[PDB]
Parts: sequence; structure tokens; C-alpha cells
Amino acid sequence: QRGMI
Amino acid sequence: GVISSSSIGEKINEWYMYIRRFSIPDAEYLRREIKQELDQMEEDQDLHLYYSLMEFRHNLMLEYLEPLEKMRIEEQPRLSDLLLEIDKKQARLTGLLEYYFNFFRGMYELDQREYLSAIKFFKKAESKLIFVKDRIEKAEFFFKMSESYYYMKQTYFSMDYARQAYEIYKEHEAYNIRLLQCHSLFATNFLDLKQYEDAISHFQKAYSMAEAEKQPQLMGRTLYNIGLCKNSQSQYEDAIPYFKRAIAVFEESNILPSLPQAYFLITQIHYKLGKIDKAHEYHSKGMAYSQKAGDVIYLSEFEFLKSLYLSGPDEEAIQGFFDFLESKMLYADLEDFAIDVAKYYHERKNFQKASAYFLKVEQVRQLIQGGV
Repeated sequence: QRGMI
Repeated sequence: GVISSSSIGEKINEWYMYIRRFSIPDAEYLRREIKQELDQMEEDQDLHLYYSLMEFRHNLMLEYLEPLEKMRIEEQPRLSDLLLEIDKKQARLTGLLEYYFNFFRGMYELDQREYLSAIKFFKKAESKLIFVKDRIEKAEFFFKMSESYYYMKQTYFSMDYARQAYEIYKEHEAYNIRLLQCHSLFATNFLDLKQYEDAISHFQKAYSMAEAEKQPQLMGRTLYNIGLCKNSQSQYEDAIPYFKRAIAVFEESNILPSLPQAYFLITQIHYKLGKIDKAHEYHSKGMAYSQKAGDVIYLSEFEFLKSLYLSGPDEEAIQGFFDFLESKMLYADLEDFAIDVAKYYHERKNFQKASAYFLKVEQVRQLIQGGV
């Protein structure tokens, strides 16, 4: 899961 | 009568500058005024094209900040078609207009997780970058490149592009949202590199700015990120309160496109550590959210949870899901998930499967290399 930019 | 293609062009550029500043009201006002003047000339296509491009951008911002579209039964979004209108007339435009077209189209493809598309568009924009006059525009571009590379785990390039954007944003008055976001990017990359000490620091500065800005999107997102960082460290229990808090903020102000991701990590956690009842409760909420937000991808990921924990383990389903992610260039999620799966098979009796999945991870890293 990737960060919420 | 003062108004002329040149008169409105300047007004449009002014309009753009407020968009970049995330200042919704000024933008709205300028847009409305500008629309009226446009209606008046009726004369020139390109000016209208410029307007359309800006409106597209304008909407990207609204969608981000107060995205939520508690759905009037049927007026939407202008995003889908506006994309259409511009797409229809893309040959008409050169110079700065060509840059904007590609840049904004890149931005859209980026939030659809069409990372391949996004990056091509961006490269194309980059070429036309010589037509860009002010330094903040370069900054926006750097910021977007950074964001895209982050999603692709191109850590060096992501981080370095964040630096470039930061330097330009910092020297400017009212770009706290983008500064906040740069910190997020710095942190999320540090997280990739395992540099937790740095990551935390940045996550936190980011969050702190989020509060000063009072923007629900960013608050939720910053919180989610802190929790993500905890989770990354395998310290699951500590991640929960940070996720829950983020959910509350996203729900509170109806930030629907953000909700699916939120639910997902929390959900995985509970199952992980055995608290199943909460798991289904979160799962259902998140599956439901991903439909409402039309996040088919997250929907599939939630199904994947189902696929693994219950009915444990639906290998054919897992394999399918991985092929999907792979064919969609979604290598980072693929890597994480492959890991979860291998570990999960390891704590359970049998290593045939776990070894195979660990082997899949290394493959994926080598492959993950190819891009740009």
C-alpha cells in the first residue's frame, strides 16, 4: 500500500 | 470592450495561480467572471480551449479538496467529458497549451492509477517545459513527477524530484499545501528505504501543517500515513488508532475517494492479529465504500483479503489477482502482497507455497526496475 500524498 | 483574447488569457493565468494555491473561493469567482466574458466574445476557439483546460484543472482541485460528490442524482462531473472535450481538440494546441494539456492529462491518469499513461503524458509535458515561464509551474511539475515516481517505487527519482519542488515552494508565500505534501513524499520514500527515523519526522511535520491548513483531505491523509508507517514496521496494534482517526476525518467531511484505502489497511490488520469480528465489520464498510467510489481496484484488493484469510487460501484467486496487478504495472502493491502471502503460508504449516511466493518477490523487484 502506498502513502496518501 | 477592453476584453480581448489577450485580456482573458491574463485572467485565466490569474485563475490558474489561485488553483495552485488551493484557494477554492478566489478560483470560483474568477472562473465565473471569466465564463461570462467568454460567453460575450464567442469569437475564438483557442481562448475557449485554454478555458476548458483550466476548468479541467480547477475541477481536479475541487475533487481533491472537497471532492466529495454526495451524488446529485445525475450531473457529473464535467471531469469525464471535459477530459473528453479536450481530448477531442488536442491537435488544435501547441506551446504552453500543449504543455498544460499533457500535464493535466498526466495528473488525471495519475489519480486513476494508470501510472503508465500518467508517466508518458508527463514525459511529453516535460519536453514542452521550455514554454513554461514562471518557476512555480516548474515546481508543480516536479511535484507531480515525484508523486508518480513514488507510486512506482522509483525511490531515487521520486525523492530527488521532491527536493526540487520543495526548494521552489519554500521560497514562496502561500504554498503550504504543496510543502505539506513534499514532506509526505519525503516521508513515504524514506519509508521505502526503511529510514523510519527520518520518515517519522517528516510525516509529523506534514501532519502538523495539515492542522494549520484545516483541510480534511490532508488531515486524513497525513494521519493515514502515520499509521501506514507504523504498520510498515510490523507494529500493527499502534497503527489502528491512527487509521481510525483518519477514517473519522474522511467520513466527517465526506471524502469518499479516500475511504477505500483507509478501510483496507485497518481491515487487513485485524484479521492479521485475529480480531475477526472487527475485520468483517471493516471489510464490509470498505468493500461497500470501494463500489460507491468506483474504486474497482480497491474492490479487488478487498476481495483478495477474502481470498486469503477466509476460504483460506484461494490460490487460484490470489494468482489471478497478482496477474491483474502485474498487468496494471502495480508492482509496489504486488510486492507487499506477495510478502504477506508468503509469510501467511509460512506461519501455517507448509513451505512449498511460501517459498514460491518469496521467490516471486525477488522477481518482482528486478522487474520493478523497468520503466521510464
